[PDB]
Amino acid sequence: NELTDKAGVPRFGHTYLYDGGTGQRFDQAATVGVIYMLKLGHMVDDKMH
Amino acid sequence: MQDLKNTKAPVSTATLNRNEFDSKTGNIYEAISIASKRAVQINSDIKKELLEKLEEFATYSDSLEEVFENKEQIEVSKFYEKLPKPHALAVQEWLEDKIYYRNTEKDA
Amino acid sequence: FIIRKLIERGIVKTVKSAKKIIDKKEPVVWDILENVLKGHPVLLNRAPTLHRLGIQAFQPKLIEGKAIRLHPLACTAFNADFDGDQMAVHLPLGPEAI
Amino acid sequence: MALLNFQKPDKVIMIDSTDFEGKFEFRPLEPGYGLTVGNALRRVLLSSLEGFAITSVRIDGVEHEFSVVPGVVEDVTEIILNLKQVRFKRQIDDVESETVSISVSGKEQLTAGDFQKFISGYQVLNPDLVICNMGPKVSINMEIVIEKGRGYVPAEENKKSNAPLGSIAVDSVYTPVKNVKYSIENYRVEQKTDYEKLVFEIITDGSIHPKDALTEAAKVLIHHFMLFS
Amino acid sequence: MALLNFQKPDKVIMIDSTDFEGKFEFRPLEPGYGLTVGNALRRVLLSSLEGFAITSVRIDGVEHEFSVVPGVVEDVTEIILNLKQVRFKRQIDDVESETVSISVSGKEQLTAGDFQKFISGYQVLNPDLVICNMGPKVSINMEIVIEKGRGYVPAEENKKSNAPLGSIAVDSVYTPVKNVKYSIENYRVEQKTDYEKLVFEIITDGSIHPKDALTEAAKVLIHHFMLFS
Amino acid sequence: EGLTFYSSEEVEIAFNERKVALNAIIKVRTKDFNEAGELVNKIIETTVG
Ligand SMILES: [Mg+2]
Repeated sequence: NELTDKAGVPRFGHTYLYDGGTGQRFDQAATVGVIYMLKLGHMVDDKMH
Repeated sequence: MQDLKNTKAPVSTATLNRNEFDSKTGNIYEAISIASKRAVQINSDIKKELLEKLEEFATYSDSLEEVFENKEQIEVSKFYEKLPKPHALAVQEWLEDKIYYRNTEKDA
Repeated sequence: FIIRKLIERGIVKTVKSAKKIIDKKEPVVWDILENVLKGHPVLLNRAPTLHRLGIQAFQPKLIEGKAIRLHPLACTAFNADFDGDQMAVHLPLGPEAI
Repeated sequence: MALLNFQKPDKVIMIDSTDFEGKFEFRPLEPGYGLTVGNALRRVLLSSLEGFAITSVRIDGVEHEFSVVPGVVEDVTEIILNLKQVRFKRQIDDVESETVSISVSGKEQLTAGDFQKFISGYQVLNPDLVICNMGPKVSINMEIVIEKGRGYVPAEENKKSNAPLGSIAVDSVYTPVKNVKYSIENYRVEQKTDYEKLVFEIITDGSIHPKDALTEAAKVLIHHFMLFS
Repeated sequence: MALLNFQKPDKVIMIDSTDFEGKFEFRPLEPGYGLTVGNALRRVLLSSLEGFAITSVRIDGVEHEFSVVPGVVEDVTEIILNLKQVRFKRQIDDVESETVSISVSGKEQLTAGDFQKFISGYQVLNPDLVICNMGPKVSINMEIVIEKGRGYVPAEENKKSNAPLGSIAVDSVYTPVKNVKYSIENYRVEQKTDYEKLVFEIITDGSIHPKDALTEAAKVLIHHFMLFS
Repeated sequence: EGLTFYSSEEVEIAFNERKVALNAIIKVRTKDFNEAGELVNKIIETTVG
């Protein structure tokens, strides 16, 4: 919480987002931030037959 | 011959009412079998008509090329392709009471 | 089926040339396949097939990519989620099967 | 000349068109443009259009919208509800407000077409709309007020402090458009299936044709975006 | 002819603008129109604006992108990923494609500005971008091709069948707009405080000025909305 | 909240005009079964959604 306050981030990442297609603000705030994602070896190029 | 140009059969797969399909026979499996036999007959007739039409528009080319371009033949083939599938036509006939069926074992 | 439509259209006189055209993924192949898909459902199966709903018939549509698109309402019947699951595609051939 | 690589539609296709509903097609569209065009046109069609509607009605013998008129099947709440459905198209230009006091007797059914004889500047678009069912011996007297406005305005904003006693404020549906809906379907162009097709549904009250409303929406958007030149 | 009372803006006002950032205003606007205009412009800006980027690269002595140039710290893959980041602004009109032969030697660092002495029709907007770190005795001879496009074209589509041996196709990110942010504030015109004011903040890569980007997005929107006439 | 509507048409008009909330308690007139099992019009308290 202290770090987000220092960074100018809403607490718990709860911020109001906007739809990219219509531009209307969503009715409720959404949890936004940075997550670390991995790419696994179960890739579609090896599984389609 | 069926008027393939003005047929009411759906072009793609559609959610049909099972109760209407099996109302006449009381058994969906018997109706499906009758519809498939009529579909085989319809497919044979359609293939014969398409073959006759293509033979009418067939052009004799002596070129050894692997690819040929006959615009009229392509147009006729496209018109036949856009028609509903034979089984869809058979289902439409079955719904409209245009199929005659008889069980030989039951009438023997 | 695409081969049949190629010979009917007169583009190719032999099955070999039709196969060559199909392998090259020409736009005419997609134009024919769009019509061929209509009225010819495929069967989707996920192992294990615990009940008969484990095999269902769907009307295919051409899409981009290499993944099969499933309707969300069939997931409960198939017990299929989108965390890496795979499904087998079976193609009926005869009019009785269709 | 640089727009060669951008695929754009050639026309807007009209599938089915009545005086109240219309169906439009827009194809082929670059990915994401269907949503943009549909949302812009929907917002403009909803927010912008003007119209005329009943604002206030007074009946003999009624003091509030929770009483009963002697001799009619419908109560005053249902009477106001049916009055909300009356559609007006202006006949004489510049006529922005008209107060019509009617008197109809000898009928078992009062329709919106009965108002037409006593209204001068407006034409009722739904004369077959039933307002109240009454016995043959019942005579009703109304005074209805027709005004120009935009969109949907409930009674609280239509209330005027100088209205005559016994008048009841009426929610007015001024907008000629009843509903705008659009859906976007994937459209195939040659090898690519990511192209988009936009279909449009507009339901009007008969004052304006749906194609005319679509044309007005497009004109308004063009006028707004032209200022960025 | 019913468009009398719709208050339309007179112009678009530029508060502050550089070659990379621009702030714009749009007022007065009817309620709800600010969102329509802003969202349409944002989508068109982030989607359809043209730009310039590199399509092919050929490093001498390198036959595939999974090799290494002697004396260079970065592999050919990192060189390709850095080359993808170079930005170009057109200097000579009607120049759609250019082939650039680059020969750099005697330097400890190959920057994008070193390409400028060989490029004639385009200008490098980020000359400080480092392509690779080399030794002082390393001579780099590379050939790059700059073309015009929209959005993103993968390296698979950029592969030319008549390209010379050793040519490596690269992903091209043609988009010139980095960020579009818009805000809607209320505006008071005389007695009405419900009118809307639109604020636009556009960040570009320098290839297209923010005002020109707005003008081109508006041009696309007009071209799409004329079809509903 | 509390508004009365002649049918779902006016409810849709109000919702599209943003003159009524999605979760607002409203009154509308539409078809519903009576105690005899027949389809009649009556004013029923409901929600726009
Ligand atoms: Mg799973």
